Amino acid sequence: TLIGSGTTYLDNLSITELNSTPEILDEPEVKIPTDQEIMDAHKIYFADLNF
Amino acid sequence: NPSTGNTYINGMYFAPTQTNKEALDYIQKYRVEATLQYSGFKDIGTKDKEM
Amino acid sequence: SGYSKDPLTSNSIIVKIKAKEEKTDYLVPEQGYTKFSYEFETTEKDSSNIEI
Repeated sequence: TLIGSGTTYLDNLSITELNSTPEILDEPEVKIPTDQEIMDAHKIYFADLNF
Repeated sequence: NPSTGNTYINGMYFAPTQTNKEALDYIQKYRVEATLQYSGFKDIGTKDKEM
Repeated sequence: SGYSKDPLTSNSIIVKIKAKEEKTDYLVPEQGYTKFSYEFETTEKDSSNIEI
């Protein structure tokens, strides 16, 4: 609906289908870890034991 | 137990020496208070020895 | 880098770069133009302002 008054004018009204194909276009740069993330990455461990 | 290797206790021997034969045949009933996996520390009873 | 000149030979110039490793460096501007070409290094993409 194009309800709106004030004696304007319209011409060449269309309905066109669109295309879309952008996927990601960018990635995390390098992402070097810090000493604390390296240290906290080794908190949970399991020892393989021999009885 | 190879899943979470823990080495629970089955029992304890007492070593025979040349100078403790008499004092070992004298004792029985061995009251024990140990720590359990759940409901940790408590008295678990009094039972005679096994030999 | 850049080009520095002292039309009369006088006191030095102090260059302080602070991006990751703060550097100390002083040059002697000659009567003509010579370039200095001091280095630095960025370190996370989430760090502070680089201040030259």
